[PDB]
Amino acid sequence: AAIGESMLEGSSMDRIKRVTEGQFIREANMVTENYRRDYQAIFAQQLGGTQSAASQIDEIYKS
Amino acid sequence: MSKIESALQAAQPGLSRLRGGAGGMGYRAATTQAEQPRSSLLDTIGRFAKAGADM
Amino acid sequence: PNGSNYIKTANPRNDLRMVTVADYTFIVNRNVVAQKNTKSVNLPNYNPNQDGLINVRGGQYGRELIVHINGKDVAKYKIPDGSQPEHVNNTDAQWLAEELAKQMRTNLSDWTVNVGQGFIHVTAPSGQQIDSFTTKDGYADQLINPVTHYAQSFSKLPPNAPNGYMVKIVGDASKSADQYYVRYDAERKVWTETLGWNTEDQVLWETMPHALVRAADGNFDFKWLEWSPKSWGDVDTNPWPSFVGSSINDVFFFRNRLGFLSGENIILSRTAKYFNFYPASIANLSDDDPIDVAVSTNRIAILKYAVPFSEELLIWSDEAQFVLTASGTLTSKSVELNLTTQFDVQDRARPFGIGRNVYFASPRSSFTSIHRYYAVQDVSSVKNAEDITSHVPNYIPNGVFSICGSGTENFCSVLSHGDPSKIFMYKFLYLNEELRQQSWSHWDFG
Repeated sequence: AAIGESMLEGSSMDRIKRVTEGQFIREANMVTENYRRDYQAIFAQQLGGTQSAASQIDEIYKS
Repeated sequence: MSKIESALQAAQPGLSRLRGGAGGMGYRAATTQAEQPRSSLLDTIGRFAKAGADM
Repeated sequence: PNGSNYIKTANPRNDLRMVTVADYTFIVNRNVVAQKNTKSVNLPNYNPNQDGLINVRGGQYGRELIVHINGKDVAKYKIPDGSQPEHVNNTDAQWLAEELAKQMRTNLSDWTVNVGQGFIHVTAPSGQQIDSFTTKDGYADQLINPVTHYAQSFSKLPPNAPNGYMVKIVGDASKSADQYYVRYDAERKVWTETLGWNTEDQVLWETMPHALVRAADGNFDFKWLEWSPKSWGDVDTNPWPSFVGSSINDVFFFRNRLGFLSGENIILSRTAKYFNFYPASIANLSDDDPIDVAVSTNRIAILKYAVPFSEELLIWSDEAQFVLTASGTLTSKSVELNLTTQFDVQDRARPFGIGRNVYFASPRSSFTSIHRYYAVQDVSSVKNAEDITSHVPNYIPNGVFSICGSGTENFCSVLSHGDPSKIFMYKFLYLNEELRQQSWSHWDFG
C-alpha cells in the first residue's frame, strides 16, 4: 500500500518488501524447526524407555 | 522493438510470487516412530526360552 | 483483436470516457452495463457429501476403533492389550489406517477408498452419497476423528489430505463472519484459502472497460483487460463489485488505484493491481484492499465526474460535490469523504483540470456558460463555482464537446459543435490567487 502510493518504484522499493517477506519465512522456518527438536527429544525418550524395558526383561529372564 | 511499460507502472502480474491467505501448513510428517527391534528381539528370546528351554 | 463492439454508438463524444497511463489507455463505455459470467464456475454441481476423510492422530492400546458410515459399522478393530512388542505395528498410525481401509473395503466393495499419508479417504460412487459419517474410538476422539467438507474450527483440518480436497470453516454456524473455504495443496503441504465450490467468477471480460495499448512494434492493440477472479468466499462473503449490475460512468486513477464511478458508488482498485477489485483474503482486514464505498446522504446521488489530484479526489454529482481524501494512506479505513459544495452540475459538462482550477460547462437554453471551481486544499474556504462567462453569457453555442486547454500558456480552449468552425480562447493570468486578466475570444478557421 505505502510502496504503491510512493510514486518512486524501482529496485530499492522492491528490496523493502523482499526483506520483509524473508523475515516472515525465516520466523516460520524457526517454528517448523523448534518442532523438529521436540520430536527428536520424544524419539530419544522413547528409545531410552524401550531399551530400559529390554534390559529389565533380560534381568527377569536371567533369574 | 519498443517495450510496454504500463505493467511496470503497475504491479506486473504473474512474475515471481503472489500470496493470498494460506494457513494451516502443518510442516511435515515424522521420521517413522521410535522403533523397538531390540525389545522385540529380546522378548522373542524370552518367550522362546520360557516355552522350550524352561521345561 | 477480441472484437470492437465496445466502441460503438452514434455519439462517441457523450458515451466514451478514458484516462491514459504510460502505454495503456483505459476505455469505458457509459452505455454498456457490466455483467457476471454465469458459465465460469469452480465446481458446477459439487456434492460435499460425495467423499470424506478419517484423520488418524495415533493409536492407543486397549481401545476399539469403529467407523460408522450410512448406518453401518463397516470397520471394527480392537488394538491388543500391549504386552507383545509385535503390537507396535498394530498401534502405528499408518498400519491402523491401512487396516481400517481394508475393513471398509471388505464391508464396502463398490465404494473406492485409498490410504493416504495420514488419513483414509472415502469416495462413494456417483449414484450414492454419504449421509451419516461418525466414528467412535473410546478415547475422546484423540485417536481418530471424522473429517468432512464442513469443519467447525480452523485447527480441525487434518495436517495432510488429498491434493484437491475442499473444506469450509463455518466457524459460528449462525453468523456470516467466519465463512470461507480452504483447499489442501499436496506438493506444498499447505492448506490454501480458495474460492468456494459452485461459485461464479469473472465478469465476462467483455462489458468491462477495454484498453488501447501500444504494441512492441509501435502499433496499437485494442482488447479487453485481464481482470482478477474471486479468490475466496462465496457470493455471500465476497459480494460482487457494485459495478457488476450497473454501468460505469467514468474511469480515473487516484493514489495508484484504477477507479470507476458506477451509479452512487465509487469503486477503487488495489493499490498496485489495477485489475483486481476483490480483497486479498478474509483473515485480517488488509491495507491495500479495494475500496467500494457508497455515498450515503439524504438524496440519492448519482456520481458523474471525478477529477483526481495528488492527495484529493473531487467527486461531482448533479447537486453535490464531495472530496474523497485520506490523511496518510488510503487504506479503506482512513478514507474520508466530506461534502463541500452544492452547486448545480449539468450532465454534459466536460471538466478540465488546469492546476487547481477546473473548468466545466453548464449548457443553457441556447448558449453555453462556462464555470470555474477552485480546488483549495482548505475545505473550510471552498466557494461555489463561479461563472467566468458572465460578461459574455452568449458567444458559446449550447453544444460543447471539448474544454481542453493548457496550463503553461494560461488559456482554456473550448470547442462547440453548434459552430464547429471556431475555437474559443480564454486567456487568464493568476498572481497569488488574484484574477489579473480575463480575455474571451474565438479563432475562426472558416
